Amino acid sequence: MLTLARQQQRQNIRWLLSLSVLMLLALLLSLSAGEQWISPGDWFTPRGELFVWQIRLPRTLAVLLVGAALAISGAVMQALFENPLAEPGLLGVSNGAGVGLIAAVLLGQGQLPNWALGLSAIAGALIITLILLRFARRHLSTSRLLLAGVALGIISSALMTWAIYFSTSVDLRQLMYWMMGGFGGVDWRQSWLMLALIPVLLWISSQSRPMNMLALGEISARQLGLPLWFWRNVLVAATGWMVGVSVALAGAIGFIGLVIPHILRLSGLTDHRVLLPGCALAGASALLLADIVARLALAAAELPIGVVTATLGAPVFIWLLLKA
Amino acid sequence: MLTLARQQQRQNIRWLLSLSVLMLLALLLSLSAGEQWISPGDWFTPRGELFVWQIRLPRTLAVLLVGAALAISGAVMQALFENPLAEPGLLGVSNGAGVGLIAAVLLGQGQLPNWALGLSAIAGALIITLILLRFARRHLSTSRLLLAGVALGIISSALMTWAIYFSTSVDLRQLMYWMMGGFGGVDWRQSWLMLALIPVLLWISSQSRPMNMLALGEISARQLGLPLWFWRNVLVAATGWMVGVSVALAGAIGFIGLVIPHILRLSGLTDHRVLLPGCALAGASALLLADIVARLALAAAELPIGVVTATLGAPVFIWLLLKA
Amino acid sequence: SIVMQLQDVAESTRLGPLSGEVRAGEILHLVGPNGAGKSTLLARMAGMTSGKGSIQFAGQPLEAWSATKLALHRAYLSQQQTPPFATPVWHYLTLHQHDKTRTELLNDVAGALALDDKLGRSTNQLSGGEWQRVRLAAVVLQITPQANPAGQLLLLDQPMCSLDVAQQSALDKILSALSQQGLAIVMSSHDLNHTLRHAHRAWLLKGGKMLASGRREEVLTPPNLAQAYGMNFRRLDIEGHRMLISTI
Amino acid sequence: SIVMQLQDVAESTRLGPLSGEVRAGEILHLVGPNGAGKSTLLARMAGMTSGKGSIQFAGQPLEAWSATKLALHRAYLSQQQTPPFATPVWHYLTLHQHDKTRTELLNDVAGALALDDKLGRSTNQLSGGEWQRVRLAAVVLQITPQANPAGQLLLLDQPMCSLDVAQQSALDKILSALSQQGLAIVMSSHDLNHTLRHAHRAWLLKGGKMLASGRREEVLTPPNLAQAYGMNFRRLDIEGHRMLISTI
Ligand SMILES: Nc1ncnc2c1ncn2[C@@H]1O[C@H](COP(=O)(O)OP(=O)(O)NP(=O)(O)O)[C@@H](O)[C@H]1O
Ligand SMILES: Nc1ncnc2c1ncn2[C@@H]1O[C@H](COP(=O)(O)OP(=O)(O)NP(=O)(O)O)[C@@H](O)[C@H]1O
Ligand SMILES: CCCCCCCCCCCC[N+](C)(C)[O-]
Ligand SMILES: CCCCCCCCCCCC[N+](C)(C)[O-]
Ligand SMILES: CCCCCCCCCCCC[N+](C)(C)[O-]
Ligand SMILES: CCCCCCCCCCCC[N+](C)(C)[O-]
Ligand SMILES: [Mg+2]
Ligand SMILES: [Mg+2]
Repeated sequence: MLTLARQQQRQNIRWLLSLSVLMLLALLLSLSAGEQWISPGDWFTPRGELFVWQIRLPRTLAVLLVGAALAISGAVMQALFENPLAEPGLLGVSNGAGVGLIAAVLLGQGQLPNWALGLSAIAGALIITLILLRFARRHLSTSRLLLAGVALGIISSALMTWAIYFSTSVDLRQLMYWMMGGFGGVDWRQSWLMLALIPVLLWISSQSRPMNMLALGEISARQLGLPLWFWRNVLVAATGWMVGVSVALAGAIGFIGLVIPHILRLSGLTDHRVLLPGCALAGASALLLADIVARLALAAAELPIGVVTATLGAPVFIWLLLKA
Repeated sequence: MLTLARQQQRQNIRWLLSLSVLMLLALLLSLSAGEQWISPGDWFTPRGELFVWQIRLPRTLAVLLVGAALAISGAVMQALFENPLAEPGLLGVSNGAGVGLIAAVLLGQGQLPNWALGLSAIAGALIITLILLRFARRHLSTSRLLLAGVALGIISSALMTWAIYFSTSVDLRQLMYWMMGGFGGVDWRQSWLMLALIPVLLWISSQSRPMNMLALGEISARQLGLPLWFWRNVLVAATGWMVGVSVALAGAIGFIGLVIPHILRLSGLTDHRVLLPGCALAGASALLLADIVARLALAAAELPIGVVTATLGAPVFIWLLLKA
Repeated sequence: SIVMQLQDVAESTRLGPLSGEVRAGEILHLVGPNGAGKSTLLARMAGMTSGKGSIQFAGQPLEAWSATKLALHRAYLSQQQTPPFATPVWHYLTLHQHDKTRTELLNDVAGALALDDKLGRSTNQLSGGEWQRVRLAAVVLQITPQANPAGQLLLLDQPMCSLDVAQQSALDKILSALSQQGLAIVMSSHDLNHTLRHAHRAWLLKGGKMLASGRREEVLTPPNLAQAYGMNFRRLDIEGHRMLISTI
Repeated sequence: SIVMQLQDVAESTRLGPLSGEVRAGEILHLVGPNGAGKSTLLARMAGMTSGKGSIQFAGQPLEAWSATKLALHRAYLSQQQTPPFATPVWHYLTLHQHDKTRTELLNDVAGALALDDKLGRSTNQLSGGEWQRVRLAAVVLQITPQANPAGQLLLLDQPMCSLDVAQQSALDKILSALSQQGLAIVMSSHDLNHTLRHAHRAWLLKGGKMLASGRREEVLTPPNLAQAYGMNFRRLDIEGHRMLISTI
């Protein structure tokens, strides 16, 4: 090389620094925002362990995690399927978690101890992803595998919509909070899910090299020494697990794992060693903001993230393609 | 040598004959199936003149029309944006029509004379497609145009969801029938719409050549004498017109303009000279079958097409990629 | 009989300003190093691009031709093109014909490049050379004077690469015949010997600018070639073959 | 000193059954018409494909190498490849290096193919030849004996096409250098004269089968070439060049 490593490395580090600082500020923002603004001064008062410890601290944390997860999953899939519209809830995994949830309610008669439902959601996701693996191991072309996945998702939609037809315990709003996402009822009880997300997130970020190789030809990558038939399976696995836990934790969340990686690329983040971490911080920040604006935007009740997320994101999004 | 050119012609005509014959049978099917099976013999009785003339016949016709429109629109977009997931309700037009509808109810206070609502839907569709044209005329690369279009769709979603929040006449059943499609209340009163669909359908089907040219390189086509910047505009226009009338006529209908053209291609319909008419006849039958299954499947009421469509289609769909 | 005429054609720092002319029945070769800007000039000549300078084609200017009439009097072959999916050769070829009526033509022209047996095969399922021949045959059918009285120019960007010796020779015959029937043919060639043997007129280019132009034998002189490529070159004439050797 | 060894390698009706060997410091050329199946055989040799027959590389058979270990002792260059979007040259190159520590090497190797000034450009924004040189440069860097003591084989599918004369000469020097440092090199070539001048051994092929194999001088004989391509060919030798002419 000439000097390019310094120019590009320096601009990369500046980007990541900015993104992380934004995320921290969003953290303190949500840790204080709500019905009653609690300035850092009064963070240890009795109105601090209730509003800033057993309430916003785990919800905000879960938001950062799920946002990071979704955005990374986005990046990965878009690069695996070689297609712009690759989202995470596009192979049915997001819908599979739902079928698992309802299966749990109905079967369990609705007397489960809450967490049993979260576990079922993870199970639905795992089922689907495993099926997906059997469809990929057959050496099917990516073009065909994707289609097969879309189709799985289409089946699962029709499957969970039917189970809702018999359930007596069909709650009117819980459906809308589950199908547009929300962290309203998220306490430390969900701590296990938050743990289950961390390792996979870390690991998948470290994996920039093989994604930089996938960015070339299928063949150039095989030749440079990548095991495609493996990495494809791994990626689908990791993605499905992350989407699975996210849904088990907050429900079906869109927009993030579609736009957040596009926006980053449109701003010139091509390299994966900067895009993978980029996606995590931006995804986490975007979601956090959408949460801070979905819980205290309507004195009446709590909006679902699938509203505020798109409501603000897409306007801003057009503003970036329109000219920039 | 050159028996090949002719060989494929014989197989083409056999396929189209099969599809059309299937479509006729579907026609007589719905014309008789229902609450009370009216055999073709008793079609002139007073029961025939009320059930098989001002009830099933104009509803069945609309269904054939919309099904053909959706599937063709699917094929056209998938080949225009160079992408398997191109659907019709993907550039917002489907959502645009909705925004127009609601705007109509709220503004009109909810005293409109029905037909005014259809016009509103068509208006929403035109607004969007018009915008899309301004985004294309700027010489934007296909990839960028698609992304911007998806983004318009996301905005319209977030807009349409807000208007439903300030409306008294929000019926749960009517919302679900409009957002998953339905021909429940379709009389001869809707005849004008059925007309507005016909010419564009005919016209777009005659247009196989330029699409066979799009099927090669952007550049091979430009040099062979295609005006891309024109055809792109035309296609977006036609597609928007068809989707618009379709939504104004039956609501949001998915699956068809996504699966019906993929399936046709997997069975080896590559040439557009056969795929465009193929898509119309197949698209018409699939939709027609689903209506015959959504109006007499539940004694209680009428299911919405977005259920039965995916419910039967996806299982069968997987069955064709699984092995075939 | 001048079919094409270029004046002050330019494009950024990748194609300096040129001006030449293309006569009706002369095979012109565009020769020059990587970075000479042959593909650029050729694409511009094809009307695929707009920009600085102006060029006139058939007594009318390019910027005044419709993409459709233009594809009647001009056929262009880009340097690289990817084959379409599951598209049978016979179809790809017949898609370039203005007169689909003439099937005997498709058999002779496809036959010359040895595509007889392959008419029924899909294009994404060929050798590199085979596909390249398919492209060449399509573009010929699109401008063949035996079925198109409107055909005049025919641009070709390195259409000889990946073709075996025999096929190369066959194409030489084909283009020879088209040029004899009064059809301009312009193409880049990195095979100097081939230019010396088959081209009528040449255009030596370097760094975007034009170094020498004219009779192929007055252009490909060891001193000119020494400026363009940067290396000594000896001419030789054995048994009447006029080859070109390099002193490396 | 045998590095590669093929026995009864076959693949459908596009590559009949062959058996040969690849020596340690030697340049082997694959010659033959379109449809000879050079690209298929080369791909097989690279481990990109499995099928009939068995071949052994560095005392072990291919169907037993890790995708990662193989890319240490073998570098392969597919016939045609599309450049990645907005991927700067320097990045593409450094992505092929096993030892990113060595930057001098990247400058020497990229410099040889005249990529000094172009290190900062995106790869989808080059001439055809320029890109081709970028590919050639990466594959050399991946197997450069000056930074990889595991590097042995090096396959190349027609890597000379779209390269100008000068560049062709430059790559020739490089491959000669690698071959002298104990590195096998196998590649297809449609330029008989070139093979005659630079190849150690050749493998003449036709319709999938092997016609002749051995010294470049015992393989490229006018009757052999007459069987493979189907045309008379005369030999001639001036000042020590042994050229090859065709009687068309
Ligand atoms: N997309 C691009 N953007 C900017 N510069 C470009 C682009 N494509 C090519 N160039 C430059 O334009 C010049 C001419 O390219 P080109 O017209 O292909 O020359 P050429 O004679 O065809 N070389 P070659 O194809 O190897 O035989 C070169 O210096 C390229 O670097
Ligand atoms: N996808 C495919 N399906 C069927 N046959 C194929 C396919 N690809 C190539 N072939 C055939 O395989 C044979 C040899 O292919 P290939 O290995 O590219 O030969 P080649 O020596 O490289 N010819 P060339 O690239 O022109 O120098 C030819 O007869 C082709 O028709
Ligand atoms: C300003 C820095 C933010 C603090 C970082 C938060 C990490 C909290 C982890 C503690 C786990 C809480 N606990 C023990 C109840 O599980
Ligand atoms: C085979 C994997 C087994 C995973 C099951 C793990 C159960 C953890 C969930 C218990 C809930 C934690 N709790 C009770 C504090 O809420
Ligand atoms: C191929 C099937 C053709 C069916 C066409 C029947 C359409 C006639 C409709 C006329 C309606 C007149 N009206 C409104 C008084 O009923
Ligand atoms: C804006 C130009 C077109 C005008 C739109 C209205 C024309 C068709 C609507 C007529 C309604 C038909 N019908 C049967 C209800 O009377
Ligand atoms: Mg070029
Ligand atoms: Mg080849």
